[PDB]
Amino acid sequence: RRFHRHEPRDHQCSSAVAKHIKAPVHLVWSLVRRFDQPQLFKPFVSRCEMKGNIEIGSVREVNVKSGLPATRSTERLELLDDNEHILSVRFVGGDHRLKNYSSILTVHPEVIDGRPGTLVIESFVVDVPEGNTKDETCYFVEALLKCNLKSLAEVSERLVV
Amino acid sequence: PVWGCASTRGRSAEMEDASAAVPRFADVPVRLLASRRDLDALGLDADALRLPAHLFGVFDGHGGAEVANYCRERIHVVLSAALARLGKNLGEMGEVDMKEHWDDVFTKCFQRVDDEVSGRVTRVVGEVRSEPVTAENVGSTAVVALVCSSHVVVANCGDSRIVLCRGKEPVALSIDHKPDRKDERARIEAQGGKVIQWNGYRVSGILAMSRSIGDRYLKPFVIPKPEVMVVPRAKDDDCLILASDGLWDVVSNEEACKVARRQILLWHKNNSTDPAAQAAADYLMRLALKKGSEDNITVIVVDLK
Ligand SMILES: CC1=CC(=O)CC(C)(C)[C@@]1(O)/C=C/C(C)=C\C(=O)O
Ligand SMILES: [Mg+2]
Ligand SMILES: [Mg+2]
Ligand SMILES: [Mg+2]
Repeated sequence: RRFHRHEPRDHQCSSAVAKHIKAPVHLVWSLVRRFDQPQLFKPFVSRCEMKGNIEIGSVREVNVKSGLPATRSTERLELLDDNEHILSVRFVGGDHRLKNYSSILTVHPEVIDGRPGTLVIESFVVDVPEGNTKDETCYFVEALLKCNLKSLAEVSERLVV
Repeated sequence: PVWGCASTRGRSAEMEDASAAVPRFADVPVRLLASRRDLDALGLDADALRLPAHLFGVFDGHGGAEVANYCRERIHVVLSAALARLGKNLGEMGEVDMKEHWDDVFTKCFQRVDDEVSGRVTRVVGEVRSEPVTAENVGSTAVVALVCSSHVVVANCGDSRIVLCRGKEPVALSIDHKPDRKDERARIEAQGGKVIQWNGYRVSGILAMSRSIGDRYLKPFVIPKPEVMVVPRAKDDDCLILASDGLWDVVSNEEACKVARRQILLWHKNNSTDPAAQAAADYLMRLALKKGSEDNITVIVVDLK
């Protein structure tokens, strides 16, 4: 929990979503660590471009699919601990209403139904846009994150069989 | 019995709009169109009479085109089978509540198609499939118009719209299922969901409509239950306009009606689909492009007179 304890100010909101996955942690992490290919598990991503190798400070340009409140987002890699399985990303651009969005995703070992499994936790802190409440912003972000972690679980478990 | 269909990807990267035009897709039990008393007056109430019907459909897909295409391929088959079965049951009722029966047959049809899409029921492909057709975040609007000699029956599910150009006045045969609707907001919030203003009113701040086929990741807030409107045909009726929001977001009902009627009359005075109605649909599509739409555009025009 020490990695998902943000200190939000009153004009912001912060929350977290979790997902249990019936797959070993190094497979799920092998998926999550591909900073250049978020479409690997994000259902809303249609295209992603990134220049150079993946390093702290790398910036990917993401295009999302139809039926969404936005089309593109510019996201920078803030942290990638390979052995601790920690990925932290900050939104730095795009045409969306998620200003100062920062997220931390951690992958942990866990026994599920007697078999090797994975606990994924993703927390975030974001500025509440003008006109919305905290509950609305956190609800919207939690919905997108829940979809992303559900898809990550399905792709990870399909890669085990 | 005469229509034209214009459809373009437009200024978009992908095509996720689909449409259907199936003539004689089914035989409608006449007891769904006339009361048993008016038919008994002509002695046409003992056996099971049937009147052939045509089906037109527009399906605005999002997150992909798989669900829209599937609706185009399946909705008319399922609806035809359902009407066929209901024909063997209308004769067992002293008085037929026609509107409730249309609502039930379209609701069961749309729910069946949605269950096939989500994988809750199996589907026939000599082979059977049970997995979902596509990802949970893929969905589609569905507006269908059953046209027959006596009535037009409209089933709407989403923000695509159909307009009847009647006389000097356009009559909307479907109300857009945007989540900001008072009854739809009441339903969604009553189920524990949220309607959030996030670049438009959206379910959970994500989807800009409250009803669609598929989109199982937003259930039970997004439902595939359609709203049905039964309208009798009159000699005032000129044409039907079925379109996705690629037209309605930039063209109003009145402008679409006057433009389509003028284009049909112009083609007729100057001179399988119909050439005049096709000219009307093409004119509407290119008019939506000219106004500045960056969306997929699908327009079906059905000449009634
Ligand atoms: C799906 C989508 C819709 C938006 O309105 C904003 C944005 C384009 C940023 C987003 O891609 C959001 C992505 C989020 C919250 C998390 C992620 O995927 O890591
Ligand atoms: Mg679409
Ligand atoms: Mg619209
Ligand atoms: Mg559209």
